[PDB]
Amino acid sequence: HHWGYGKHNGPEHWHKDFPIAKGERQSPVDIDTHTAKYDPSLKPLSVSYDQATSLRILNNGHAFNVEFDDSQDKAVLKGGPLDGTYRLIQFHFHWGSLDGQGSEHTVDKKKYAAELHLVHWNTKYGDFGKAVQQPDGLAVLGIFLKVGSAKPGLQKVVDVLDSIKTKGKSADFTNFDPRGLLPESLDYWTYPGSLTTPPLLECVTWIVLKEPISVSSEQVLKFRKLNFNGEGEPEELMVDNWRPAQPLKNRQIKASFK
Ligand SMILES: CCCCNC(=O)c1ccc(S(N)(=O)=O)cc1
Ligand SMILES: [Zn+2]
Repeated sequence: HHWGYGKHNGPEHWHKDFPIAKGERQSPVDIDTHTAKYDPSLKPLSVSYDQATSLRILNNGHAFNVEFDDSQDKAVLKGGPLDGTYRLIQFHFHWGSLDGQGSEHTVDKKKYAAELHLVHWNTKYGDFGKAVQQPDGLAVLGIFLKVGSAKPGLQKVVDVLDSIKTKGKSADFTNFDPRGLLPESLDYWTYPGSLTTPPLLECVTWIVLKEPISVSSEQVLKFRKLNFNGEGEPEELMVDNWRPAQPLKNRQIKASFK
């Protein structure tokens, strides 16, 4: 009863209620590494999460979000292609029904099993709801997950998923340190794009890390046991909650590394 990922309300249908779906700066995209241009003027990213204050985890019927206190300049992203300071508000993942699909961005048409999105908003706009109406309002740090060794820093998220199995369940989720979800390198590609879910607003500077993190098959299985439906309703497993690659059109993807 609204948009989703099924055959009847999935990404190919979104344009009917969100005509920006066919706009000029939609996300995600395929990152063609033979075409992305190294840009030695790009600055190093500064990811400052030491004071991050997580609050809550919520199943919103499309994914689960871990939300942070963003009332002050605690956990912020600066530098790289960005001007000024972007505050962390929430992170979530997109993932597949099988290990060979699930990421939203692709790298040379390669799909990863999942992708983490750490969502931040530009403090010059005062609040998140103002920021999404601006073309430089958000910065989303995207990180690929490949199936491999377990990620210790993810285990606290995987352990709480039982408690938010269905749409509209939430649980207290404090003292969670998002630093534990970062790879070793912060090398990245960057391009101007959009939210990858309705309302698909064209307000995001994408920063996509080159190095994936590794998660175990038991960890990603736990994501796949979540439900899109609410309690009581017919069970629909929360899998394949990814939007496919959208045309790059007149954009250039920049690499921070050569
Ligand atoms: C008004 C916005 C309400 C829907 N909300 C979002 O806040 C949103 C944030 C990040 C993404 S994503 N997947 O591109 O990181 C998509 C959507
Ligand atoms: Zn996302």
